[PDB]
Amino acid sequence: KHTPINLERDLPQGFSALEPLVDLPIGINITRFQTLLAL
Amino acid sequence: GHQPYRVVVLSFELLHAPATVCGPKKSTNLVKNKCVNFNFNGLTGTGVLT
Ligand SMILES: *[C@@H]1O[C@H](CO)[C@@H](O)[C@H](O)[C@H]1NC(C)=O
Repeated sequence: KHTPINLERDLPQGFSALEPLVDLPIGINITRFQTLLAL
Repeated sequence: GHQPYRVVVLSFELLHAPATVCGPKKSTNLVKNKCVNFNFNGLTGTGVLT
């Protein structure tokens, strides 16, 4: 979900449900995850 | 018996994974306002469609 946020530091108060995007039929066991950046 | 022959072999397999490979499935017409059977992409039943 991509929603507008007021100019604030902390997470806002309220409700915003998250619509689904995709499900993938992979069937691989997962134990760890990371993140990627652009430089 | 000595002329060239082209051969193709097809193999299949199953395991603990989603199928993700299936053949065609055909759709009939759509009727309304009649007590009819229906199979709408996996759910079955009987009733009147409006
Ligand atoms: C993923 O790893 C776990 C822990 O080693 C194992 O129990 C599970 O069978 C694995 N999943 C496979 C092989 O699909």
